[PDB]
Amino acid sequence: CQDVVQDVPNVDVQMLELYDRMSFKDIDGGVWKQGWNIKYDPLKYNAHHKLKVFVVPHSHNDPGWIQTFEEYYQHDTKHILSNALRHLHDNPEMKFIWAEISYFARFYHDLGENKKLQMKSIVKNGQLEFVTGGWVMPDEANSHWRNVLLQLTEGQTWLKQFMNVTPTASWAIDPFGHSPTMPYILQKSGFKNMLIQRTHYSVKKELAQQRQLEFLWRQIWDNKGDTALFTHMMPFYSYDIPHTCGPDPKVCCQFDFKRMGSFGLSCPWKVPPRTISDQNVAARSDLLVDQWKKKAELYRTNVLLIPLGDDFRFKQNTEWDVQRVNYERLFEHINSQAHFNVQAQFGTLQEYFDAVHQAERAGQAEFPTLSGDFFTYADRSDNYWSGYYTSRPYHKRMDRVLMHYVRAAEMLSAWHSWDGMARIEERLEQARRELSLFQHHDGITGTAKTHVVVDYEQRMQEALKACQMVMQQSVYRLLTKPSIYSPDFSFSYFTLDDSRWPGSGVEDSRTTIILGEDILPSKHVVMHNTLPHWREQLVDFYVSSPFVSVTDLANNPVEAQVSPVWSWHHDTLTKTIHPQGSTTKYRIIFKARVPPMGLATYVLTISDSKPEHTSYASNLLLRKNPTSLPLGQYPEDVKFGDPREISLRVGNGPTLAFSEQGLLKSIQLTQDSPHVPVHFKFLKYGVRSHGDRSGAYLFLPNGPASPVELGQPVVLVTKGKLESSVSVGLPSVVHQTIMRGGAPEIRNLVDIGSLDNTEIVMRLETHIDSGDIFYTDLNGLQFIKRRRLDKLPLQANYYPIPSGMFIEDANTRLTLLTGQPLGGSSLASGELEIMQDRRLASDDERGLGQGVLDNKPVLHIYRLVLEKVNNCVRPSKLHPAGYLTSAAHKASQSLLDPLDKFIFAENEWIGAQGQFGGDHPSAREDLDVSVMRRLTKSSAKTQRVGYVLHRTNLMQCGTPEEHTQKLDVCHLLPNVARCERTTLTFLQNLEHLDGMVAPEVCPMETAAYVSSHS
Ligand SMILES: [O-]S([O-])([O-])O[C@@H](CO)[C@H](O)C[S@+]1C[C@@H](O)[C@H](O)[C@H]1CO
Ligand SMILES: *[C@@H]1O[C@H](CO)[C@@H](O)[C@H](O)[C@H]1NC(C)=O
Ligand SMILES: [Zn+2]
Repeated sequence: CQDVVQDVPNVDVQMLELYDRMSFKDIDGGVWKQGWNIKYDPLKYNAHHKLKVFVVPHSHNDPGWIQTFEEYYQHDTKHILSNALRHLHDNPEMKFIWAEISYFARFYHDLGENKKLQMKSIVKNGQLEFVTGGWVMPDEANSHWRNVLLQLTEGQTWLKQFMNVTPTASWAIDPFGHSPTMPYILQKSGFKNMLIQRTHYSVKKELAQQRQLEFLWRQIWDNKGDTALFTHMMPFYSYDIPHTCGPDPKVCCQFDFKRMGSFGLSCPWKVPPRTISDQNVAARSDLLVDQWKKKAELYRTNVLLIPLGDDFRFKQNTEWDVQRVNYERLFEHINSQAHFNVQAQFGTLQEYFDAVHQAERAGQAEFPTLSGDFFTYADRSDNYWSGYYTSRPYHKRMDRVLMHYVRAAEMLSAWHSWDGMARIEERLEQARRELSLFQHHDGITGTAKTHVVVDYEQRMQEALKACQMVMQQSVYRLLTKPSIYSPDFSFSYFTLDDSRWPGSGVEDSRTTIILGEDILPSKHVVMHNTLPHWREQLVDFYVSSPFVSVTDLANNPVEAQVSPVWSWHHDTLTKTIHPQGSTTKYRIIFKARVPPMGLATYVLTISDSKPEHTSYASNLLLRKNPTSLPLGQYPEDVKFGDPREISLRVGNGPTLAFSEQGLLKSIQLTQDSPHVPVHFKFLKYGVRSHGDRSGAYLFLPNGPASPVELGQPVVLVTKGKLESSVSVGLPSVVHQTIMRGGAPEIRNLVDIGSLDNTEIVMRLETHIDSGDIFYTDLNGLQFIKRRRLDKLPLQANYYPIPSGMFIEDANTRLTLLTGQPLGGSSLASGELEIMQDRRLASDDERGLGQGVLDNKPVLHIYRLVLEKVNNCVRPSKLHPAGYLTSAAHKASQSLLDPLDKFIFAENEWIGAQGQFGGDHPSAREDLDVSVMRRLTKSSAKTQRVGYVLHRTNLMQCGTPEEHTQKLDVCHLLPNVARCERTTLTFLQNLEHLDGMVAPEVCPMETAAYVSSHS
């Protein structure tokens, strides 16, 4: 295994180092506004060395943006695909590339058999070529790598089954900045090449000057280069025709033949295209070839890529004709005029890359190596696209909830083969496709119109219901004696209980377990643990009495804590935000211990008085002018006091101190240690009153944030043996710090209300001497070093926080893990900050045509880990990566993949068993079974199950290793007949494994395996 910590890779271009050296000046470059006047030597190409030009027709089809997926399909995409089929069928030399398989599958399934056969023929013959082949072209900033892989697999599995092709070239022309997680996944999925477009204009200028727009993109920790993927970065401001033929858009616009008038389009540079004729073709070719030769100067081979397309293009038959015929007249002239020394033709993306590599193998070019990312993007001036790291945060959080539900449903149902009548494959395909759709770069990014966001939300709600159905049917089968198991596949044997989604204060969605002497004495509950190691976690349920005790199925008592159910209300009469307690529902909390990838059953029983093994939390309301808070049968009366500082400690965990406003002020790790200053603060950013306005995409603050005025907020303190917490009702946020014995959990119920042109940020202030360095993750896969640059504006220093961020000095680190992707930064030494929500009245001029005024309450979740790191073996000062500690990684897993909780719905569960998975190996803590998916339906004689195994890399800080068993996923199911290592999409077998054993993977590596069973 390569060492991912101690060896700094030697690359030609390292983006953090490049950023430190670049000046980012926004100077007027002439017709190429963000470049320079390109010069070329006419003698470079000649009879023996021609410029080969591939014009690649394309149509960018967003799966929802300004219209829903179905609206665009009916109004635009079905016509584009129908006319592409007709035009390509009738014109053998014409080509076209297609990226979004969600639309292609929606079209293909509605085609009659004759047309399906025609479509297969134009794909098999190379006229229509799929690029990437994912369900969507995903966002790369907020998306979790697991979902990037899910959507890639959904599209490529469809293509392999119906079109018999698997793309090896990727096309990503629209995500708003680019992540190295893409080449990581693509290279492990059989890809050989990829293309990107939206990178900072200063980066395009810098790389173009050095002819470094094509590079071998490797991961930041990869010393050897085995992760490298050839990448082509486009050079110009857009993927539209005016910015793809060459440097001067006023010229290139004249070669978009859809802009002459009858189509409702024109050239903003005020010179229109003119139909090519024998009388103007020589002058028109002179102009076009000059643009091509200038673009070719920015690259190293004699093969040039000229994309020809835009949003929802190639819709009308007349458009296909006007583009094709005019370009064919130009090719016939150009290719017959020896003085140009050019051979131009329509081509596909793969044809371009194959020709580039032929040139490379002939020794005509060598390419530079590069590591790093391409965030934060700016397309012009100071317009940095860091707003979408937070926009529509409710749906960003929903993404992570559904991510976990899809994994748990696929894993729980994989253990058995299911009859078709159970509809398991049907529900899982629906859930995978809705979650995959939301990965679109106008989905999770929060950049779609309001009614489109509603459509994505409704699709994800249906997907969550599908996952619940599959999970509860699977639990009933896994934990019932087989000769008693009697399923009705439409029945709800269990209901899921989720304490953090939608969340208290967001939706009253949780069911209360109703117990009573005259109705039902007890109730079975079951926890599922999707992670491959034994895990304990506190779990809570609502119950109708405070006198409840817990037992396991061997009837052993389990220690439990009962607390009240508190709900916060913005009281419009008293004008205060304060909590109300229930006098008939209570929370019972206990530690569940669950096997690796397994299940554990417990029983909740009512008694007429306080049970021996259940304790009750005390509650203290700190506020001036208190009023009583009765809690029914709850045995401890609520206490009151004026606001004051308070300190709490659960178990042997840290001691946390809080200000009189209910906000953390310090953390003391052990009995003797210092109370380390760590303070939470909420602030607000505004919008500029002149100049460019923030919107869904852009963050354009009117200066540093201002503190939210807190008034004298009401603070609720709950102190229990198993769980304690401090909650405070602040303007727009009920902020809660929860302690269970380790790093605290933070929950914010964020309701920005009607505060227009406001972005609410949560900041942590410490005295850690971090300087200008901080770390943020990329897609939940890796942590990258960031350097705050005071030569760039505030919004350029914001980065995506898809799952966590940290600051550190020689001795101390503070890590904030998140349960949802949000934007954040470290704007000063010792600080971390993360945006909670943003409400913006204005459109930001990127085509959305609206502000962001559809905010709704969202419950954000976090874990806050303060640690000593002076003993940790960390990368050297020049290494571009960082790595979590064991505690921080476990805290992130507690947010993203918590235990699932199931409540038995009927009165009696006949044949119930106490546990499933007790014999499953408990793997080392850095290893995860990211995906477990049965790949065959029940009629297949040879069943196949796919696994994606990922090992992260955790710092070595002095804790002895201990235990753990080797995990061989190929032997998790019985009767294994074969084990194969495959691409990550499961579509190609790469290695037949000796002894049917699937080896574990190295740190930072991900592998896929398929076991076959007879
Ligand atoms: O013409 S528009 O639609 O206003 O904007 C463009 C060219 O002007 C963009 O390239 C359309 S892209 C399409 C959509 O996926 C992105 O949200 C948009 C960000 O701007
Ligand atoms: C699928 O494509 C392969 C080549 O990639 C070809 O040999 C095969 O016949 C095609 N159809 C089948 C058999 O699946
Ligand atoms: Zn797009």
